[PDB]
Amino acid sequence: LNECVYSSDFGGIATVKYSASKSGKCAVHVPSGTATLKEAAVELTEQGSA
Amino acid sequence: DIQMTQSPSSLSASVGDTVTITCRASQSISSWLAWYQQKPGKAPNLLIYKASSLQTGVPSRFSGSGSETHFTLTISSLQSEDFATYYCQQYISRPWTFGQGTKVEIK
Amino acid sequence: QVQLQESGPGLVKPSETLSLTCTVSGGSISGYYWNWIRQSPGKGLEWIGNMYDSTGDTNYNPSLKSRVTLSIDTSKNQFSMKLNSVTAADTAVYFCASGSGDWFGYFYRWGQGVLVTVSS
Repeated sequence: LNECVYSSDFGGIATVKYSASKSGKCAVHVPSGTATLKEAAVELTEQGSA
Repeated sequence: DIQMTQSPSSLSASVGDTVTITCRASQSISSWLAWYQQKPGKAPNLLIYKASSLQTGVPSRFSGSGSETHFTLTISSLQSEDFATYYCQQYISRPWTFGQGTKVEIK
Repeated sequence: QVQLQESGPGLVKPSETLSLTCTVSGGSISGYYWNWIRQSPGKGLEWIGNMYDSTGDTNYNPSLKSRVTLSIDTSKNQFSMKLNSVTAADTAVYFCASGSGDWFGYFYRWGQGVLVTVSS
């Protein structure tokens, strides 16, 4: 969590460092009521950050 | 580093032609010079090691000579499978270096 | 005698670190030198550096020394290349072979090469 603001809007930011098997696009979610995400899917390029 | 100067950079030849490629080292390397062949999209292949030793599996139409600073790769009669880029290389005086390459194309 | 295989091709972002592994099969890495050489498509061969199998000492191309790390992994019979702060000038086919010199036959085996493209 490179930034977190406990707020009504999406005040929380988190970076995921990834090492993907092949570049493309795929979804992201939180199986819990703790956090609600603004975006549904992200794009990935080999190994990097999103 | 030891600078390797290959000559000529480009050559046009026909099947059956005798081809000579020269390699000059910036300082003496005794007999420690290798010759490689490389085709597009492929890895280099060792042809000659230590200036005059023919690598096993390499046809005898390939021969190497020279010592000190001047070296020669001779192809006695060029075959169709011999059109490629050729590189010299010295494993001597920090560090090991290659010539710029000689492209042998079909006339 | 010896077979070498570079890890797979792909993208590295500018300023980030290029990382490659060479796996040796049918032979050990307990002798000789183990080398990386690159070729920018269309152009010539550039020696990157070597690691000496018996004692692990490294020697690097002076123009790359500040950015290059070589290492040996006995547990997988592999050796590796790390190249930091890449730019588009580092796009090339990277080969892993027994370059530099060996105590009985070196550079007789050249990895088929793997293309690394440095791209945003």
